[PDB]
Amino acid sequence: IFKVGDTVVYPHHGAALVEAIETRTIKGEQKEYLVLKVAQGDLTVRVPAENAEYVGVRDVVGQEGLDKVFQVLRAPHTEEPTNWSRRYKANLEKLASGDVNKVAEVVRDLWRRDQERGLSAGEKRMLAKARQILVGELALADAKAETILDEVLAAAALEHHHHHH
Amino acid sequence: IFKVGDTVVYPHHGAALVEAIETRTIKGEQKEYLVLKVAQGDLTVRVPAENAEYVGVRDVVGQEGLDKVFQVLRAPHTEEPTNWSRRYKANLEKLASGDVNKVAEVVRDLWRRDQERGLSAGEKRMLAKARQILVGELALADAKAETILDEVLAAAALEHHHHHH
Repeated sequence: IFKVGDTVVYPHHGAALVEAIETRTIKGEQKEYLVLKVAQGDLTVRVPAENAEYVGVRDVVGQEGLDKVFQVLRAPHTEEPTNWSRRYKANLEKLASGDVNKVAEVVRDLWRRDQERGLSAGEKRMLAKARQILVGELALADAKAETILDEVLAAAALEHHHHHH
Repeated sequence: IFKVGDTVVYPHHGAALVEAIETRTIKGEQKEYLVLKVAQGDLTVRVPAENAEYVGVRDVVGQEGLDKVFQVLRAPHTEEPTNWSRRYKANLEKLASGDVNKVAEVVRDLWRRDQERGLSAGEKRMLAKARQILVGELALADAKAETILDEVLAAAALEHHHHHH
């Protein structure tokens, strides 16, 4: 489909924080607006509450926790053990860690391996499990929200982000 | 749903440009990757071509044209004629202009009026028409792509973006 010079709409997914809610009466009804901190404070976006179709993320994670997860999934230079066993054992340790950032590394590495060379049976089952742990650490206590979240995270996992300002 | 302190995933939609396509052979198959210029050159994202589910945008518009349209739709300080007739006549002129930026102003103003106070019958029909012109100026020569594009533009229209770096 794509060729050099093509312009597309890219969804730069990221963490946003509700810093304020504005209530207005427009005659003669109540209207609520979210004031969002997005891009780590570089941008304020104000959006109607009823037109805010965004997946929520747990408070223990927060804006910084969520942006960190995105950074991990989008990390371009990864170091993966070449040998299956060393790699499997390391990811096993990561899934048992309780650190969402390490779970993200597993999800990232395995999604990329899947599209690149394909997964072994155990690796495929590991990916199914890691994705579910990651979503579980992030999503609000909903199955539709978890599906959307899983898609967003999977797409991020495939992306290498290079920052140059 | 939402309250202050809540963290969400915000899709910061924007223009991306395919600057390069990388071809790789991973034994022993061909794999294509897009090298995207996103955030006006602040970020490079590299994504597998087969996993790039992005709406394309016409070349006459381009990356700068597309980002401009987003800026217009997200403009927070708008000046709209209070009187219905003055407002209607101005938007009529804009829809006949051939300038996609002016069409964007109509789409923006009417989406916001709709959620705020509601539209008159003529204004509602104007919005239906403006959205279709805007999509037509942007989309590739597909009805699924136009639907997604229309949703993206509508969501942008409702958003006030404040830049503070």
